[PDB]
Amino acid sequence: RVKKVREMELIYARAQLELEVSKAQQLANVEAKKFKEMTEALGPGTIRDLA
Amino acid sequence: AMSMAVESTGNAKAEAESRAEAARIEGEGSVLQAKLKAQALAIETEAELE
Repeated sequence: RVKKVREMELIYARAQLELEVSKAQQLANVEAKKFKEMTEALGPGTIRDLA
Repeated sequence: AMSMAVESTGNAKAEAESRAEAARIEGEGSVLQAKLKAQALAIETEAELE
């Protein structure tokens, strides 16, 4: 009884992990690409002077 | 003394063996209910698993 529940919750957790990592993945690619465009918009010396 | 010994041992063995027989019947009943409840749980949780 318990082993089937544990096994079923196990595969669900594995796929729920894929949900979590994909959420972290894509939300960071956009976070990094936006930072890519943000710092490219200003300029290498310009951002240094601003900071 | 012999009469008291046999009477007391009979009176004690009666109240002890009735308890033992009742406990044996309860043990057999309990293991059979354990099988039936095991089937019930193993099918309830299996369907609820789906």
